[PDB]
Amino acid sequence: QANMGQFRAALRRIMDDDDWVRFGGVLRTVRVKFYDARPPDDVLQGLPFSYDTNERGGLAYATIKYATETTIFYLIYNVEFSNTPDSLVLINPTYTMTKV
Amino acid sequence: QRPERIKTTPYLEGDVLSSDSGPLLSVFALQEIMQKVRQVQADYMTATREVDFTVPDVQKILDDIKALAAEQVYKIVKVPSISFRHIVMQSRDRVLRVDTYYEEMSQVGDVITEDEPEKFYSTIIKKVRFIRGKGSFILHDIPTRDHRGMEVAEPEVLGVEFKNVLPVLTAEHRAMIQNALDGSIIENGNVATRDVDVFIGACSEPVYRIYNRLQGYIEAVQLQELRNSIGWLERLGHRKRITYSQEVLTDFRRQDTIWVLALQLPVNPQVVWDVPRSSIANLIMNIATCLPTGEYIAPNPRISSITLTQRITTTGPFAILTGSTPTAQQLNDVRKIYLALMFPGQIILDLKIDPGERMDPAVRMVAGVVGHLLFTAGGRFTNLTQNMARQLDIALNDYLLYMYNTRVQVNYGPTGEPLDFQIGRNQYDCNVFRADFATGTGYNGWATIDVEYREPAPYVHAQRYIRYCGIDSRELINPTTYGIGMTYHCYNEMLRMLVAAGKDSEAAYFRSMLPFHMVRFARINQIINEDLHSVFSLPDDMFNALLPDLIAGAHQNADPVVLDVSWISLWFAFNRSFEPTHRNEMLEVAPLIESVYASELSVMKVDMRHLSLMQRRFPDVLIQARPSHFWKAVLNDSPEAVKAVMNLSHSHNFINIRDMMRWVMLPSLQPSLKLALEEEAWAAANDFEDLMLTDQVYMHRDMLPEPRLDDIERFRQEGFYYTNMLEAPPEIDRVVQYTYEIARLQANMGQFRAALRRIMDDDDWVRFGGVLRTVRVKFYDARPPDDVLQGLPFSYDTIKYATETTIFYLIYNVEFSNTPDSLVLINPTYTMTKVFINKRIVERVRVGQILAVLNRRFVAYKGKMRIMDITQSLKMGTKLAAPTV
Repeated sequence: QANMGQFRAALRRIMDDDDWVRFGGVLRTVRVKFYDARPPDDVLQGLPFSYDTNERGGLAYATIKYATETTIFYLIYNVEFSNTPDSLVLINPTYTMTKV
Repeated sequence: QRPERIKTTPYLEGDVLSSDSGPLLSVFALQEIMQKVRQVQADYMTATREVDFTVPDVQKILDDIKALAAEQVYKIVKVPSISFRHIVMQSRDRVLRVDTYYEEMSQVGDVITEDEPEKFYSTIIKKVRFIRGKGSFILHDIPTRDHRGMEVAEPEVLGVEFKNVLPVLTAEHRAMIQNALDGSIIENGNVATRDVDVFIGACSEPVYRIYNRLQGYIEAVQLQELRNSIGWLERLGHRKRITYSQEVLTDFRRQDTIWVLALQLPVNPQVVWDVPRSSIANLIMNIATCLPTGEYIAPNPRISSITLTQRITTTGPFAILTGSTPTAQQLNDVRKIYLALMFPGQIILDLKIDPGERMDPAVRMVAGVVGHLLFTAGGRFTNLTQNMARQLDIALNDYLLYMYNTRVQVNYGPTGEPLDFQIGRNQYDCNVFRADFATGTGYNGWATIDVEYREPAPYVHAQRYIRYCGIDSRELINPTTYGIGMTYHCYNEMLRMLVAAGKDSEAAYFRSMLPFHMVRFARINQIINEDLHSVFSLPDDMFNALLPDLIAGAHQNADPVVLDVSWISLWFAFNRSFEPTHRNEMLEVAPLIESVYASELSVMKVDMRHLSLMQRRFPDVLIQARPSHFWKAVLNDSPEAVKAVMNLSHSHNFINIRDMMRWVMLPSLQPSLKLALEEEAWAAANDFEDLMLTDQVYMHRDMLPEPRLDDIERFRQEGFYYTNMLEAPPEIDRVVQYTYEIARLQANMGQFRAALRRIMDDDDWVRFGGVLRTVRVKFYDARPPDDVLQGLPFSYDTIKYATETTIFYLIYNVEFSNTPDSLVLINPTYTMTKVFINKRIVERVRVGQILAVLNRRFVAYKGKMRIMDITQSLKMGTKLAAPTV
């Protein structure tokens, strides 16, 4: 798909159809984390792969890797008496892209 | 990281004795070859021609071959060269149109003479190369202009020069020329997304052929050919087990890039192996380009002796030999032995004899045993000559019959040959250890399959697999038997015979050392099968024919190289193992070198093949010719690195004309862009009127015209001129044909001039056909010297039949102060020589036909385009995103 230049489009189409993707079949080291506030974007939006392209001597090259680690996190919701009934609702959702 | 080198037990751990590599060994082998011939010709009286047997620098030669692949045979220009120019006379409406191509063509090369065929061949070669060079160009970013809503081309790109004509023309003619110039349009110029510029211009036919061929080659050779070459490179890399990076090559192409690929990487091996007397050079190149670097490893000391207590230790049978150290000469002999082992059939060994050497007698007797286990002596190939096999058999005979312990029973046979006896109480028969090259008994090939065939190889001419001692390289990863089960037939029989002869300590030593020996031969098998695979490998049929030709004593086109070693070098080589550590530095760039060499060889062969027909096409020019003449003429105009590669073993001093002619008629060739352009140039050059050479030279008596100047202006408007160019050949009923032989016979008998005079008084013609002649063109605005008007087609040395002839055009200029009969003389001025060319080199045209030469279609790339050369990208270690099948 990178040879035909359709890897990103195929992944976007699969994500928009509400499907699931599994990259390979290698064992992955698992980490466990605990949070009480919104996690950093590395944990939430981090993709399990890397895709780079380079142009050298009139020819185009591509490199693809799969991540060897994954993490499991637990998010604790803390509220105060000053919060409003709509204090947590956003106009657009916040996306997370990993399930174990 | 290689699993073959992982060691789990200390058995295969040894000290590092020395190290060696490929670039060292190639020079070493060349020096050892040349020193032998030097010494042999020094010792005995020899009658031969002088040859200096020097050794060249292989590394610089390889570097020059690499640099040869970066040179281009095309160039990029903005405008084409001018093909037509004009000469303005006193007339206001008539000019002379001159095709320049013939004008620069007549000045290229030397003057043709019968007495020097080599210079004739050189002149033809220079003319053909000039034709090829003149036409290999690409147009890019031409200048244009807007005109009444469309695009037109500038007058400077049209390829014709006419600016000197404009001032003399009238207003109507100037307007007509301007309109005709403005009519030169750019094809579909109002399209914004255009990619090329198309227009009509002027060019000569031989140049236009090359231009079209280059344009077509650029159009056709693209992505798919690159994919095929990279796929073959991947197959070779899988054969050689290289490591790949993670990035891969994608088929994406930018829409402003034009690729140029001038070499196709799969090489025909027949081109390389058809070069006469080139086996040694191919062997040297294989060593220099493919052999890895590594170390020499000694066996573990614990194998020979064991200690039970502090003061109690077992003694070894070869303590004096295992304690010795080699000298420089003995190390060189060990290197020779390993070189012979790594190239089966191509290098064989013999015995060196030095009367000044003093050594213990036991060394030869031990080497007798060692040589049987170390070498293969028949069946399919051999590592050694029949004489050395005989000497080893005699040494083994002497070793077995020397009983320093209690004696054993010996029963001799009737025949007096060595090893003709039974030994021991079980009466072991020692006749099986005498050499027999037909069956291979007594050596490593005894009852063993040495050569195997498997799935097809990346190089189509070398399919064999070598399996010394019957062990596979896979046995180091996935064994077949236990640790005590590793054995083969010859070693087992040798152990049995050693036991039967009463030599138990030696048998125990060899039984301990057997796994080390088999692992060494597994490493050698891997090196041969993986690292050394190249186009410089010997073809299968020659390899198969090596041994029967040696047995029968027949002539060999691939005669093996013979090297001489000493006795103790065999023992030193038995106690070592070569373990590669790094791969050759030139492994990834070798196929490009091979392709460049093959393409240059093909170009040379094509040139020589085209020159070889000249004598049959013109016998009277090349009476004193030889094939060696065009051979030397072609090699005088070839790259130096290719000649250096061909002349590694000084074969250029010893090939005869039969070898030259048999090479010329071989059909194998290697395609390339340079070959295509050269063949197109030769196709253009098949017509010899395009080389400004002809044999349509006539004599006839004519006088220079003397016109009447009754009206100065009316005469000026004519554009009067005179020339010796003929419009048509003269009638056959008035031409007397002469040949070189008849003319020279009549000249020796002293009656040629009378015959010519008699013919001339009859107003007839004489043709001096049969020999090609050099032709020059000159222009004159005044009365020329008597050298050219009275230039005869021959000269007196005996005569010379050929002599360069001048085609002259004489333009008549008159002034207003000229009397109406001023040019009339009392006696005529004669001219004799006329030429027919059948080309329109010079033509008188009206000013309305100035732009009638615009009849060639040119395709030019726009300034946004980029032209890149991708030939350097052909390297072994790259991977495709979508592999080719």
